[PDB]
Amino acid sequence: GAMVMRLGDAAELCYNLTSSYLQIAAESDSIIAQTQRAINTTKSILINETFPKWSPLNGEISFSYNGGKDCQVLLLLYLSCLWEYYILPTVFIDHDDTFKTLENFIEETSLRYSLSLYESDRDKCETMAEAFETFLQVFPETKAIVIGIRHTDPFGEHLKPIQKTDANWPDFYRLQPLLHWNLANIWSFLLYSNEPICELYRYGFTSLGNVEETLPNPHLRKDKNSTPLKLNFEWEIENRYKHNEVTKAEPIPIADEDLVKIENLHEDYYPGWYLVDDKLERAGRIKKK
Ligand SMILES: Nc1ncnc2c1ncn2[C@@H]1O[C@H](COP(=O)(O)OP(=O)(O)OP(=O)(O)O)[C@@H](O)[C@H]1O
Repeated sequence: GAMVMRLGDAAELCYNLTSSYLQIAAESDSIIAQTQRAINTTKSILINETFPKWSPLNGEISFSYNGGKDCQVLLLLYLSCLWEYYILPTVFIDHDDTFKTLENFIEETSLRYSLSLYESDRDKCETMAEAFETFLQVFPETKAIVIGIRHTDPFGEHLKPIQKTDANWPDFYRLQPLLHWNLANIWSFLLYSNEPICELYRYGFTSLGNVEETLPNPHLRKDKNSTPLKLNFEWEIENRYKHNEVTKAEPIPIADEDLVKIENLHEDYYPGWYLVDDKLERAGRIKKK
């Protein structure tokens, strides 16, 4: 059971769930309404500003993919806009310290969505720019790369939806259609989509840095003596997009090695979607000097 979809079927599903999200009846001051607005801006950027300039079909555009929450939301919206526009080269820079659950997830979703995955060499000591230069050598026709970074992410401040790479990178246009999204919008859309998400989030992770530094978020630690946290995504979860027989998905449990690490904490956490404050998204970290 590999939950595999042909690319066209994956695109059509994504178009349907995104359209379905947009049809949710919500109050103007709600998280869902804000998310619908964010989706519209993202669609406009892709359909109106991106696709007419760079062809998503011939290899001009590659999709920067690392299996995280930003990546998956952008992938679902990108697939939606491909279907909308018409009716998948992907690049992951691998590291020696990536969570096994994330590695697994990247592989599983590459299968699920019929992606064409390129991975850099996790055993080569190199910068991201250097890894992308090698990637350019392999795919010299690449003009643009889709990146799901948000303004609230580190180094997210001075970015624009369409922006050339820095001087030390290979020469491409960065396509950054998710900049205006906030953490709450990411969770709301993801939970509603009923698509598989990296299961580390379910255990209290709000970011996925690396195996040595990242911990479940201390703000999400369960304690009899803390005010219990409220869930802002009850509707989305309870009314999540119902899939047909072709498109059915199931979560994939976390890697054995990661469950052992979580169990070793002897502490339980609310899932990551109990966090909606962007300022605390990377709070789950080992104390370093
Ligand atoms: N190692 C990588 N390989 C390919 N793309 C990457 C990589 N790291 C970041 N990116 C790109 O930058 C965007 C930001 O992802 P990042 O993982 O930095 O943010 P996030 O999803 O908010 O955090 P997390 O994954 O820790 O929960 C991603 O959507 C992806 O497009």
